[PDB]
Amino acid sequence: SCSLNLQTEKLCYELMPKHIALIMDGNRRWAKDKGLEVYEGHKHIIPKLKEICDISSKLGIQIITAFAFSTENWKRSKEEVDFLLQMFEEIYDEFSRSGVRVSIIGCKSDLPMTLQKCIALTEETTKGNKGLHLVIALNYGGYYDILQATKSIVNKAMNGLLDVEDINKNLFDQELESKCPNPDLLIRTGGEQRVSNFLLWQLAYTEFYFTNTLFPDFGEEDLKEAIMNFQQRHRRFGGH
Amino acid sequence: SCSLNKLCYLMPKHIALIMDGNRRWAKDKGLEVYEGHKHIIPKLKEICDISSKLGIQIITAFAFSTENWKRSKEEVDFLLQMFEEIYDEFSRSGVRVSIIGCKSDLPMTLQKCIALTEETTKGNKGLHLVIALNYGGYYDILQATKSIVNKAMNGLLDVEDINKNLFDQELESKCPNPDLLIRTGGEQRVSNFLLWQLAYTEFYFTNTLFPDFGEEDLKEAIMNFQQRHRRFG
Ligand SMILES: C=C(C)CCOP(=O)(O)OP(=O)(O)O
Ligand SMILES: C=C(C)CCOP(=O)(O)OP(=O)(O)O
Ligand SMILES: CC(C)=CCSP(=O)(O)OP(=O)(O)O
Ligand SMILES: CC(C)=CCSP(=O)(O)OP(=O)(O)O
Ligand SMILES: [Mg+2]
Ligand SMILES: [Mg+2]
Repeated sequence: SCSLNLQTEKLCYELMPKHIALIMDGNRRWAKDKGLEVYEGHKHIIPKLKEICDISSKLGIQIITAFAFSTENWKRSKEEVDFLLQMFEEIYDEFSRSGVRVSIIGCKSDLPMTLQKCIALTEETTKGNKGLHLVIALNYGGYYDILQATKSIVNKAMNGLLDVEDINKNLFDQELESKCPNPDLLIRTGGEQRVSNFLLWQLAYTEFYFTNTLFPDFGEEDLKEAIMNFQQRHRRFGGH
Repeated sequence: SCSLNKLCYLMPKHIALIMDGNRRWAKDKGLEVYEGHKHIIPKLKEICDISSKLGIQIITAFAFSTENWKRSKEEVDFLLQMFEEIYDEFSRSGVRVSIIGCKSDLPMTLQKCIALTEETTKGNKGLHLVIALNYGGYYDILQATKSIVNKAMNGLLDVEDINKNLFDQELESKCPNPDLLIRTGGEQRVSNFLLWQLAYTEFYFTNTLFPDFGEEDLKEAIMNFQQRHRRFG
């Protein structure tokens, strides 16, 4: 039995985006066009990311969720997967002495135990920082987030900790790994115009911004153009 | 315990459609806002006839979201009343028509027009038109979860059986998912439409207001889609 008409206003959104989501596309192409190995360009993810957080933090942006590794690029090249997972360990060097709090969402339990330790250390070292919250989606996906939230709700219902009539938008928010407040703005570099199983639940009323700029070329100027674009946009949330 | 590493998804088989821009179309032409909404169903029928000729098999169209209840009483009543016209426009066409959404919130009269429209068209072999009325992506994922929870409490599945396939079969919009999404009206957002189903869908946004969306705008969108597929495939 369903009822949705007189139900409440329950939306985790909104001149400055509080939360920006980011899909970092274009790295392999950027190596080719300049000439370097495709190893490179992937080298620029972490420095660019630190740079983006610096600019963003200065502007008043409070959260950034960055899409590093989906559940689908486990089937990219055998050599390229082993490279990227080991390179992300250098998160520790770049962020551990910053004002940046750092969390990782995804199925951590399937990664190299080395990487599991680096993530736990990076999370604990930065947990007290008062600055901008940087969430890194690693071995994450939209289907994944919704399914694990569902198993967790099913398990509670089987142990009498809730019933079917408790299952609503707030309950589901509390079980998902990416929580309120949801992204006001999604930025995808690299020219593709889709979400590719990143967030799904969370994007319900996000403003989308797509650019052809490859990610290593995405500098302060490009980021300000994205934020000005967003500020020109009229958000109605289904109303008038 | 999680473990990670689709019998869904050049001519798109399933198109998803967000029919936005009706009030601004009216107001620009000096017309009352309700003149805009009177073009929704006729335009949608016209788009079904064009799509059927192109080989498209499914269209899922956003007619009323769970958030549109926030407009004025006058605007809501006109729309729920106007959607009874679905019976007139489609009962004697070649389109097969289904409605997704929480029907029990609607006026009992509209519930009857809907049930009659589904009944009279159920045998049509042509294009399948799915109309999302009082629908939302939040709603659809929540109702799929409650259904999964009740199966568990009746001993029909374990938590370790919960996966992408089981979840798809509980949702109101099922596989195959939309290949292409077309949103008229100029805005770049999905507005709580088919959240789970759009994971790999191509997003096509256009400034053309819905009452102006014609055959050539539709052919341009499909041509964009075919270009994207050569690029990222
Ligand atoms: C599987 C393919 C085609 C390459 C993956 O590239 P991304 O990680 O950028 O994701 P999509 O291009 O598929 O959206
Ligand atoms: C029935 C439809 C097409 C809902 C989306 O249109 P809206 O006008 O409600 O979307 P927003 O601009 O408010 O996000
Ligand atoms: C998804 C990740 C890790 C990076 C996105 S950039 P890429 O490596 O997929 O490079 P291209 O899109 O092929 O140019
Ligand atoms: C189809 C419905 C009910 C809404 C989408 S069109 P609209 O009423 O939102 O018109 P505007 O976006 O206000 O121009
Ligand atoms: Mg890519
Ligand atoms: Mg609108």
